[PDB]
Amino acid sequence: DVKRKPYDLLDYSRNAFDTDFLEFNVQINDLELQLQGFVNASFEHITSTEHA
Amino acid sequence: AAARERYARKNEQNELERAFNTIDSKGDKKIDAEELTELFLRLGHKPKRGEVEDMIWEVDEDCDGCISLLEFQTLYTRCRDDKTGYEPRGLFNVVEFVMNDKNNQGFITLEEAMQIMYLRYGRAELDMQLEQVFGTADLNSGKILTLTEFLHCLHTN
Repeated sequence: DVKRKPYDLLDYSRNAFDTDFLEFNVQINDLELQLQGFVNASFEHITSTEHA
Repeated sequence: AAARERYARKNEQNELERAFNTIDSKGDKKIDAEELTELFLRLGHKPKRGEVEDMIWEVDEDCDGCISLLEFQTLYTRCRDDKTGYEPRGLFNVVEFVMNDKNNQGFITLEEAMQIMYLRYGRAELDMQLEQVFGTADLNSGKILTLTEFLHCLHTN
């Protein structure tokens, strides 16, 4: 969705992507916390010490 | 929808630490209006002549006496939690400016942070408050920020 937007990124002639980037920055941290839950969530029962 | 507050708050705790440190004149847990006035001298402006009691009339009524860090961390909750129902916004906004002040003068073009965690919306939310031109917006101080927010609280009333 970020890499389909009409404006050229290198141009400061638009200066409206500064809301797209600060919307991007919240679902990146959402992705972060999702992966943190993923690590916390696939180790609840492990068959061996060694495999896990 | 409500993803905004999390990564605000988690980093916000650390800057809240030295914010409350450098705000306090004696560097202690107790908070008085003398600390307020000497901090306004640290900003170097001239506070208005009712600023001693400007946070107490309609808003700081349920509790009593002198406030401290207990009251500080109480009222620091009182900002993000509340809704479009009109809020007690008395002493926070100067602290919000101060921790958003990382150039010892004011700031540029960072209020859109304080509206994006407020709301995802177009430039209307900005345009009611100020008129930040994206090339160069303005240079800010505590006077402009406090007057604009107080005027908008009165205007929405």
